[PDB]
Amino acid sequence: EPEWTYPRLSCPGSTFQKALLISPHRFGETKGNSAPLIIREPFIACGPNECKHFALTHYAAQPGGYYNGTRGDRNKLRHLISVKLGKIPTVENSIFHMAAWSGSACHDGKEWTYIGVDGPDNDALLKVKYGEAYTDTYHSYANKLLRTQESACNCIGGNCYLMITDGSASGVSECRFLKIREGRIIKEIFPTGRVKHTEECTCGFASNKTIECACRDNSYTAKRPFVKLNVETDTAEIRLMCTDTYLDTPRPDDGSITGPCESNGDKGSGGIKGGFVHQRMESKIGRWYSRTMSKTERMGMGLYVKYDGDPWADSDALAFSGVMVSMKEPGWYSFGFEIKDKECDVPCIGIEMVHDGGKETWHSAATAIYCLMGSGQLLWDTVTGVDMAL
Amino acid sequence: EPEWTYPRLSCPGSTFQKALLISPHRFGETKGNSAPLIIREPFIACGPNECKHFALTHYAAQPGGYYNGTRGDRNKLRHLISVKLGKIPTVENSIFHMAAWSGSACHDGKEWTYIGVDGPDNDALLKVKYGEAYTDTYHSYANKLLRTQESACNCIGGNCYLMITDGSASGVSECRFLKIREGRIIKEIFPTGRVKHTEECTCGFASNKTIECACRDNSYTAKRPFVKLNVETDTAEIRLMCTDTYLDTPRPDDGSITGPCESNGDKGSGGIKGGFVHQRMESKIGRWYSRTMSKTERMGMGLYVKYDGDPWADSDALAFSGVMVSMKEPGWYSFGFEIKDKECDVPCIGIEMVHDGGKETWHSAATAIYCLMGSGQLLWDTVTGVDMAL
Amino acid sequence: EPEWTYPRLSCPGSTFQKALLISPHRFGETKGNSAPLIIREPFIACGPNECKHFALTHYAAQPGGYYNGTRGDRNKLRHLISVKLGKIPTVENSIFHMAAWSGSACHDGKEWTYIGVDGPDNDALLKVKYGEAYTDTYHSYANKLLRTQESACNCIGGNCYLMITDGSASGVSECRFLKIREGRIIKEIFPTGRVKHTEECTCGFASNKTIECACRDNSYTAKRPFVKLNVETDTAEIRLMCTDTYLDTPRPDDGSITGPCESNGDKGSGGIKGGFVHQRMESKIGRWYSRTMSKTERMGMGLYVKYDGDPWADSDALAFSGVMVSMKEPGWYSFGFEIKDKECDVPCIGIEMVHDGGKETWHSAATAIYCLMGSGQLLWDTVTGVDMAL
Amino acid sequence: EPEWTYPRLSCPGSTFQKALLISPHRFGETKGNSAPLIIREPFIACGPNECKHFALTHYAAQPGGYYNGTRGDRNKLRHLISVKLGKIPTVENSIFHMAAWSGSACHDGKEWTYIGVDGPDNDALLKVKYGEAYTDTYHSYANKLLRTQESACNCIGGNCYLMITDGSASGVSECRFLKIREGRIIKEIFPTGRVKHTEECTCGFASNKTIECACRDNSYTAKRPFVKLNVETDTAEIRLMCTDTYLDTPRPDDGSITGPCESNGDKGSGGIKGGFVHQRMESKIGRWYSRTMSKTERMGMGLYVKYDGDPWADSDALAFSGVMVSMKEPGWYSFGFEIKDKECDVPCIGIEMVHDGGKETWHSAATAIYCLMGSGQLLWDTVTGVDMAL
Ligand SMILES: *[C@@H]1O[C@H](CO)[C@@H](O[C@@H]2O[C@H](CO)[C@@H](O)[C@H](O)[C@H]2NC(C)=O)[C@H](O)[C@H]1NC(C)=O
Ligand SMILES: *[C@@H]1O[C@H](CO)[C@@H](O[C@@H]2O[C@H](CO)[C@@H](O)[C@H](O)[C@H]2NC(C)=O)[C@H](O)[C@H]1NC(C)=O
Ligand SMILES: *[C@@H]1O[C@H](CO)[C@@H](O[C@@H]2O[C@H](CO)[C@@H](O)[C@H](O)[C@H]2NC(C)=O)[C@H](O)[C@H]1NC(C)=O
Ligand SMILES: *[C@@H]1O[C@H](CO)[C@@H](O[C@@H]2O[C@H](CO)[C@@H](O)[C@H](O)[C@H]2NC(C)=O)[C@H](O)[C@H]1NC(C)=O
Ligand SMILES: *[C@@H]1O[C@H](CO)[C@@H](O)[C@H](O)[C@H]1NC(C)=O
Ligand SMILES: *[C@@H]1O[C@H](CO)[C@@H](O)[C@H](O)[C@H]1NC(C)=O
Ligand SMILES: *[C@H]1O[C@H](CO)[C@@H](O)[C@H](O)[C@H]1NC(C)=O
Ligand SMILES: *[C@H]1O[C@H](CO)[C@@H](O)[C@H](O)[C@H]1NC(C)=O
Ligand SMILES: [Ca+2]
Ligand SMILES: [Ca+2]
Ligand SMILES: [Ca+2]
Ligand SMILES: [Ca+2]
Repeated sequence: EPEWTYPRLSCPGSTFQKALLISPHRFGETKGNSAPLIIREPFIACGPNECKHFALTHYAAQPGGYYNGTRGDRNKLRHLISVKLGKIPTVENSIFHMAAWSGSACHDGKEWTYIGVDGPDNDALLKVKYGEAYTDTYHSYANKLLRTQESACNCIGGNCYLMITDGSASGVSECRFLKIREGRIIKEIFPTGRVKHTEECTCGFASNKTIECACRDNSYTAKRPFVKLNVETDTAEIRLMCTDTYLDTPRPDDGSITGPCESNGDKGSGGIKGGFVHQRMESKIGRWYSRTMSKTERMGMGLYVKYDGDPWADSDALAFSGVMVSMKEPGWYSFGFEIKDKECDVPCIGIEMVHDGGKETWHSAATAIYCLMGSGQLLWDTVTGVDMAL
Repeated sequence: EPEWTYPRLSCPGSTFQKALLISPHRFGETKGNSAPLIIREPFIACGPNECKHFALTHYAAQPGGYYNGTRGDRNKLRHLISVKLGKIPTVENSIFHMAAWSGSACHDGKEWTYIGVDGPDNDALLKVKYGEAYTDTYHSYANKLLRTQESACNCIGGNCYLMITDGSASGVSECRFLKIREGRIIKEIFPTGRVKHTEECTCGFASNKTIECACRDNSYTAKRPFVKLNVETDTAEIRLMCTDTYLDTPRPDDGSITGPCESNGDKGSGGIKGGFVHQRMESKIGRWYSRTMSKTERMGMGLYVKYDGDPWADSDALAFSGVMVSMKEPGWYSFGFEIKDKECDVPCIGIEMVHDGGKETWHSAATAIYCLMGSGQLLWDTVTGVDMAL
Repeated sequence: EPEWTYPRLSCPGSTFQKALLISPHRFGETKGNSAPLIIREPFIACGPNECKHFALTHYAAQPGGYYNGTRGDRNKLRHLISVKLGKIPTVENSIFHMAAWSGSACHDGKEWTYIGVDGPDNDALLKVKYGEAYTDTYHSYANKLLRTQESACNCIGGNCYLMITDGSASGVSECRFLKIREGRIIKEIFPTGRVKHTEECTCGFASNKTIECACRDNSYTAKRPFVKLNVETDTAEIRLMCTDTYLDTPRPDDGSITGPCESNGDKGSGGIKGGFVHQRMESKIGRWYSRTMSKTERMGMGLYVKYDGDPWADSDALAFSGVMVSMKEPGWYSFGFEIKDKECDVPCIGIEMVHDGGKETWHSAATAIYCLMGSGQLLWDTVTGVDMAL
Repeated sequence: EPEWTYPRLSCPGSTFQKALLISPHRFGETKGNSAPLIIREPFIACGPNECKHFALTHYAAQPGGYYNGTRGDRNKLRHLISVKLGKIPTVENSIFHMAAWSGSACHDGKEWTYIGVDGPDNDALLKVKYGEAYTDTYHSYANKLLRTQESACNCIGGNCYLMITDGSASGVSECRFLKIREGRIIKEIFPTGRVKHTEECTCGFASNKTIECACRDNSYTAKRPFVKLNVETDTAEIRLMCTDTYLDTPRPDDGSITGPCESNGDKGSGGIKGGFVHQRMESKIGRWYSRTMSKTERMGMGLYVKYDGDPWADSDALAFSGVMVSMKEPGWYSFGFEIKDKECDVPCIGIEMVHDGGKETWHSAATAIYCLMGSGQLLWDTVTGVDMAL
């Protein structure tokens, strides 16, 4: 007491449903009296007792006078913040963890590990925090743009596993994994296989033995690089997802990429972080994923699922499981996370819904949550409700 | 450590008194600096250590720019929120539990169960949350409009009981009860008797054996359907309240519905959720109710009591027990709840006091609280103090 | 664990010093973004682990549109609120305990007892709350204006003692004391002696055997009625303070009231709640008191002290101990309270500094605190810093 | 349960890195809805479970109407406030500890000791608070201007050590040390050596036996007086730092003060509080310092380190260890502090970054934090991001 946490069997269920919308800019009107933080790249991570809603803030509020620059990704002001999930992340509700323009976090059963990358592009620095204490750092190994998941890391028996990558956004970016224990990096993991470009991995436990991630290739393909990480041997291998249902944005028509599973295909350049989460059952594994409704634009978000098989080798289309966000609403980064029920884990997907009015106004996001619950089919979609002119 | 909660004997007392007003829009002036949430359908539920003040928000604040739509009931933005009772439910104080346009919640002695219905009208979805975890769902069975109590559910020995209903607002709505244990629906209960139309049940423990509810018939009668639910056999029966003191709004004159207790009578169309709470004594049960002072309008709120007898068979008027809200002030939904003292339970009735300026402006509500305390007669009424023009 | 608290010997020291200013209207400008609550009658009460700053709010903020009425004492909106001492009592920081236009509170070692009087003037009602639960009430016994201390009640071995009074503001008001245990009134105490008019008692422990109070006579004298309450026999006696240093406002010149100690003297009509607190030493008792610098107006506040003797019988002038508030700053109600150090009690006096611009604007107060600390003499005075035009 | 705290070996690491910015005035726009407090002289102190971010407020917010006076140092409104480190210090987040225009604070492993000086210049008063209780005071001994550290005090085994000083800002200010146990001054320590002028000491543990301080001489020299305080014998000695790298501002060129280590040299008038913190290793001690990048202005802040030797006798330059704040940004007071990891201590330096637009506008500050973490070289600087016109 407290004990290390481990992945458990998932809670019973067979469909996702609309759970919760965090839409702080519903309160950002000039007529209003609130101060929602301007953010992007939200994610959620849960421990034994609570869930935290994290994001990267531009250290500015709406309404405010610092909108200029909020459409960019990196600067000296960007910070990793969080609130307890369900609270509106305002100036006062939020806590500022560390300076960061790329982030992650995960609870190991005893304490929170927070991860923030900042610094100049060519020599950025990953900083590790354990509770209140800054405990370790890790250096840029390709001197291009060291960065991390923008979603939860994953802990088992006190060992927290984290994806990082470094390299050109439009070229080679070979990722690695760090094994972090009580805030200190105790092992590096160098993946083999199809390693050309892997970033913004969304990772979870397929079992006590294996972590899988669905990631983004920003240069070469609209198929998602798919990591299989063995946590017993601390080794990782990556291959493209073979599914005809290409999960990236942009992407070509489903199934249109000819040749073997590793064929890159058309419209590979560009990308989006994608949602992915495991439903671990006694004798099968459900893999849930999300992608935009639009093939080319960050609009809408659909849910998909496949049980079992080998994602590296199966071209089978994923089963379309419902519209979480209609194509009329923005659908940007998405991520997986799991909530800890008393005796089982509940898989969820979160969706960043960015308010984009161009660089001439503020630029921020709402966060929508869908979770496995009950049976049947997914019933309702999510709108942000935000009018950017107000 | 902790243990399951059970209803106890009520604390001594023989009259209700004005306890507390939560009037958030006292701070919603355009000249002000506050952000009260636009809400309706408030209710309260307490556990061993705290009381939570719940409501359904339209995800908008006053002052703000999203007033349009706030007089409606169902949309994709409504959420179940809560604060600790005594705190002003603002943007920042509140926590958002889940997407919902109909709600309930209750503590079982160990944890909170949160209940929220959303989805499309003809295929709505009840969602169950236990602590942070989404644990179960229940589907529309009439495919008309699945909905729930808008007040506390009732747990005993870990089993929480909840009214749901489904059907046309102007036709048949046959309710059901769900037995829910640690977030999971473990039994469905199909009531017998007068089941024609039952919705918005206000329920509480008459004893360790019986839950009773005072509900709303929105189409056929101004008498309230009265549920008796046997918690040992998990069976329920419903009959109209026979009291001449009809508790719904609108309603005809007291005693004017002639014939046997089950006669429906006139002005049965329409209705209102009604307050109801038990005073449990050693060999005597007090039943306390509230109804608007106006027969046709949602204005005022009066308190009533009757001891013992059979509400199904007794035509005698309930005893008038004080003006909680004068006819000059709004009196909308009302509900019962119990606060846990060290060794006994304190029964209370809460009153939604809606600020209604029609659809061209904001639409929200204050909450007044009356509790059993001391002896004598109820001494003072409650006003919201809100000028909607400000 | 936890244990009942008892008064202990005071911490070492021989002078008071400026400790803390709570001045919420420093943040109430129309140019600002805060919401301090409009309040009056502040007081402080401490338990084993924290101090709470209480006050009676008009349920309105500055800036705001409900200034009209905030110069009055009683209405249906007035509420007892509190924050942890050191926090600014704004809309969001404060917690609303109960409806009340007269108040008190005290911790008994295990739990908080909150006291609120509301209702119509001729039949007001004292309500008792223990933790979150409403537990008891007490009725108007003179049907004129039931009211209470506007400062902390006093608990010993679980027994909490409270002054109340009832009667005309300009006539007879015979006070009583209630003995309250775990939120329920278990004994009434009817004082003997000079009982004509006693209100707004400021009470504390002279020892484990005796509570003393310095109170206000609003009709007959500028001497303060002085209560001696024996907590072992639950009996109380009241006599006027004999000191030439008349502690009320208005008052005549010091020492100018001729005749025996009970002589009423000139300028008896009108009054002000006064500060009073005990310094309990091994073999002597220090009584600390406060009164306005002005003889006739609520301006300034000076500190006074006398060790030992019989306040009923000693005409000796109190030793003037320093200016806490200069005569250029407002000085309204004042009160005593004690902070619990690890092994000893620290005596303090708090001062209500009202911002009074007349009934045509807002009307509220800052709170200044002085405490026994170290030796020597009192060094610095307190200003509110507030410009009422902003 | 809990036990007294002691300094431990420092966590491993060999460079500082940018950790966290607290820039409250990023939200202080007139177009905004926030209320950052106007503050100066921030510092940080951590205990076993949390770090507190302290400052001295002028009891005014931005935006607000009390800017006039905020560029001054001493008045009757200044207060020591704090938030949990990571929270934005606003009107509502902050807590007000006591009236003070000079401050300090530290945790002893069981409880917080708060230190605040106020009163008139020629008769100021140091006040000690332990938890909620005011426990002790210490009087002006030179009757010129009693003042204290503006940074954390240092506790070991329950004994907390604190620098105080008193004297003319432009003449002799002979400091003293107070030994404080559970809020009470149990010993005075009179330093020997070069005691001419010592103020604003930044102190920390070199070991279980020795506290060291880097201080400010405001009249005679740009070398920092360096205190060595033996905590076992309770004796202290002071000598100028001999390093060519003069740490004060203003200062002449490095190494340009000729003669023996004790030579005062030129441009000694004026000064600035300087950062200083220990890296304790098994057989090696790291001393980390900060000084402005400008020789004459409060602009920029650079980090420096030197291992071992005797700071009193060593003229060798400290090693430059990175630009924490470039010369383009304000660099005012700086201070050291330590965060408690599970088993080791993390040394940090904080930097006050003042927003100075002169006396015709508001005057306040951000706080930048750098901590020991990882290896390599310090990688990124800090900006406030504040446009004072907004
Ligand atoms: C992963 O391993 C953990 C630890 O072995 C498994 O958790 C245990 O499950 C058993 C049976 O359910 C319990 O009796 C233990 O108390 C659990 N250990 C704990 C809580 O620390 C977990 O089930 C495994 N995950 C799987 C099999 O998916
Ligand atoms: C309902 O049943 C519960 C459980 O049997 C009763 O609670 C017990 O009350 C007795 C004293 O009356 C206590 O000594 C027990 O410790 C209680 N048990 C629990 C589990 O709380 C409860 O009193 C019953 N309620 C009514 C109204 O009779
Ligand atoms: C009032 O009575 C209480 C209870 O008898 C006294 O508190 C005790 O003091 C002794 C000696 O200081 C301790 O050993 C006990 O533990 C205390 N009892 C507690 C803490 O419950 C208290 O000193 C008395 N007040 C006086 C004498 O002024
Ligand atoms: C200063 O002294 C304390 C107390 O002796 C040291 O703390 C102990 O450290 C050992 C291991 O190094 C632990 O096993 C003990 O439990 C610790 N005791 C306490 C009371 O904390 C501390 O290490 C010393 N600091 C330095 C820098 O040597
Ligand atoms: C508010 O929204 C509704 C959509 O149902 C629309 O019909 C109505 O015109 C809107 N009101 C205004 C003022 O635009
Ligand atoms: C601010 O206050 C000072 C008092 O020291 C006064 O001299 C000055 O004129 C004031 N400024 C304004 C703009 O009134
Ligand atoms: C910010 O926007 C302004 C307005 O066009 C532009 O002039 C300026 O160059 C921009 N600066 C940055 C850093 O984006
Ligand atoms: C409030 O003030 C207005 C303005 O003079 C006055 O007309 C009205 O009678 C007042 N009402 C109350 C209740 O004080
Ligand atoms: Ca791509
Ligand atoms: Ca009806
Ligand atoms: Ca008088
Ligand atoms: Ca100098």
